[PDB]
Amino acid sequence: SLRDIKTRINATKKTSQITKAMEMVSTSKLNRAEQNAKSFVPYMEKIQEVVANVALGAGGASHPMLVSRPVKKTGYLVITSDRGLAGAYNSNVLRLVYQTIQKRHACPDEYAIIVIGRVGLSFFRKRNMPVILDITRLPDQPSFADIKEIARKTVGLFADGTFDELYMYYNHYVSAIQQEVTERKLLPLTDLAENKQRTVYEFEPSQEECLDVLLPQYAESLIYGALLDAKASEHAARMTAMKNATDNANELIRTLTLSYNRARQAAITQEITEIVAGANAL
Amino acid sequence: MKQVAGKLRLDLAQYRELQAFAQFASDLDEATRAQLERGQRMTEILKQPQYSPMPVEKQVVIIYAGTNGYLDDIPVEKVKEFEDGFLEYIESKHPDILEEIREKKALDDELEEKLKKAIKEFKA
Amino acid sequence: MKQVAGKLRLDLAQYRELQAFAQFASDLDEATRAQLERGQRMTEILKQPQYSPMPVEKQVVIIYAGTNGYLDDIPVEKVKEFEDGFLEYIESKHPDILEEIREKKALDDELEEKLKKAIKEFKAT
Amino acid sequence: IMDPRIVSEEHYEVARRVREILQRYKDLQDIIAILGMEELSEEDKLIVQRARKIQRFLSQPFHVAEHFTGRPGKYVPIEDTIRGFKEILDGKLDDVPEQAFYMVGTIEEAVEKAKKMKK
Amino acid sequence: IMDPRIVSEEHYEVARRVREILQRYKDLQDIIAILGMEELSEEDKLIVQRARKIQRFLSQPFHVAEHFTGRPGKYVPIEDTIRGFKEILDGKLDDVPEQAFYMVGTIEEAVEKAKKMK
Repeated sequence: SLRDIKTRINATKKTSQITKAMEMVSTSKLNRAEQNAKSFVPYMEKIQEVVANVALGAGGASHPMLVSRPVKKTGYLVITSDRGLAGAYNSNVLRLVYQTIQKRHACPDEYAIIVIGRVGLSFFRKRNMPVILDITRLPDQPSFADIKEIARKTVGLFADGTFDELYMYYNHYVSAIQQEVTERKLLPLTDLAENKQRTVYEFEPSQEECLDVLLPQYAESLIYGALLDAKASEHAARMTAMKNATDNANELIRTLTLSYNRARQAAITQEITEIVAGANAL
Repeated sequence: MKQVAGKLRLDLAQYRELQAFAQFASDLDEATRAQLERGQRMTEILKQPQYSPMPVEKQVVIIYAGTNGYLDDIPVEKVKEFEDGFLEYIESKHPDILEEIREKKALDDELEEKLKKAIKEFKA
Repeated sequence: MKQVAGKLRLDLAQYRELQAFAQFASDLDEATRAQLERGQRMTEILKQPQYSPMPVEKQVVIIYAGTNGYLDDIPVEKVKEFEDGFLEYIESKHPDILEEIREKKALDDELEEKLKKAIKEFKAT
Repeated sequence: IMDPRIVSEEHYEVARRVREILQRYKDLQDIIAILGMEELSEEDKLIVQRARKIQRFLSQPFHVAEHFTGRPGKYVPIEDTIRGFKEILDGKLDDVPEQAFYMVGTIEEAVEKAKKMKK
Repeated sequence: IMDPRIVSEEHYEVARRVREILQRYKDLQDIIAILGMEELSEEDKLIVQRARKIQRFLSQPFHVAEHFTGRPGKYVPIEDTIRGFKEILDGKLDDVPEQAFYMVGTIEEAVEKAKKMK
């Protein structure tokens, strides 16, 4: 029926308008997020250089964050968006974190889970999996002070000896169209480097009291770096997904419109034929 | 009937405006959800089996409950069950509400209807 | 008109394409911002009130003013006031430019118009 | 007849500013529904509130319809229609609730109504 | 004859639930075309899988069609039709492939057709 095609056209046009609106606001968010992530690179490099050269340059091997420890209880940090419509961005990280724990121990008393984003929690709640720490409705332009609490608490749970190892599951902005899930461990410290140079520091404070402040600052900065990359990949994923959705909506509108035109044009020539036959019949 | 018809009309009009983009709901603002939830429930009250005319005082008593939010807290699937149970409760005990609406035809006596309703929602 | 119309068509083509994507205030780079402002200013030069035809010689000098970037520092809201003021300045004390365009139908030496226009810009915006 | 040569410059300018702010609000109601209203800029946030007051300020109670709703009915002269929309558009009257502009006649009646609603 | 006064409560309820799930699936084939299936909610995701199983469980090999279907032919009693659709609607058969419901007369057959494929 022509009415079914016409009502389907109005609905698809509304979806096209909806997808284009979300694509442009996400494009605007990406332009800033890409620059923001790049702007913190010199801070992320400077903090990694001072914590590494202070810890590796005869900074001791028995310190709780640097020393080797047997593993029984493991912590997991998952990063997800507070809203959807970003394609496989959330499903990829949620599936890989679930399958990686399932491949060793699925029991909720062995591991510890931490989630950032409403979609991530909603998934674990429906999956019947508990969480220790949670954070939602974060701004699209995150500042260190917005996550300073969960960052200080997550590193604190390891410093207090409640976790033997801590892992992070999040997407990375490899390119403007392709992004992939990444797995890395926050603590203990394993990414060693050579004693090539040494920076200036005070002689009075003990090495342990220094590491107990500067190394957590590095971990907290790394959490912010992962979040900046997550925001860039989220905004890029929502933009590229809504671009494909807008393109799909347009081919559907084109094809439906040709069927609406053919159905209407086919009906009009028949009415003209009835006028001819009717007038000739008198 | 007019008084309660009015609130129903605004609630449905707003729901029709929102449903065009109701496709996504986990992303919609919690405020938009209030509009969606109310609209879904008012739709349910309108559902009726064939050969089942409801008397005007009862239609008033149920639309009043949905429009003032008293059916809003009930789950969407449970609303149809709650409707019959509430109407049997109002007729079986304290039938004075149904008697007054038939005579005056103008309400203005809602304090008792509210308090008498809270006694039903307390456990059923 | 051919000596300046070619520039107008190329500038508006660039603006008409990027104008949609650059809907936000300043997210695009300088290389596209320059196109956007030029397109907006040329669009202001294209506006004209009812029952007020503009003669070909005056059309050539206003279109020549926009397509060579002399309006690139004038605020968008002042382009219309600049057009009325500049045309009255050229007609009231520089009729030689208008009479040359009317008889030759081509631009030979533009040097006089560049110098006479700079004098208007420095004395009365 | 909506030309400066047939109606006042103030009439033409206000009617233009009204159609423009209404259209701008229409271009944003998708974003206001899918994303939080807390994501809209300061300028757009004020543009939305003014469009919201203007949309209902166009409403008027009729004498022939007083029996239906019980509202007395109003006649507004051209000078007060132009003055009313101009005062809303110019942002003078902002700290007044949207409910005060629905069914009121002139803008002084909206200002007293704000107080009648204790606000 | 499709009235609560002429057919059993169980028959009326099963037919109601079948017509509704198929209409909900018909209302979603546009959204599934514009957005990825991973963007649909869990409820809509299950509704699609159940509607997919139901549309082919409605298929049956006829005795008069053995030349076209390549299968023996089957006759199904009303009791096994109602029991069959109720068992799919109630989600007892969520862990069974859609392909097992095609060209089988009864529900017990669908389950052995799943066994014939590891």
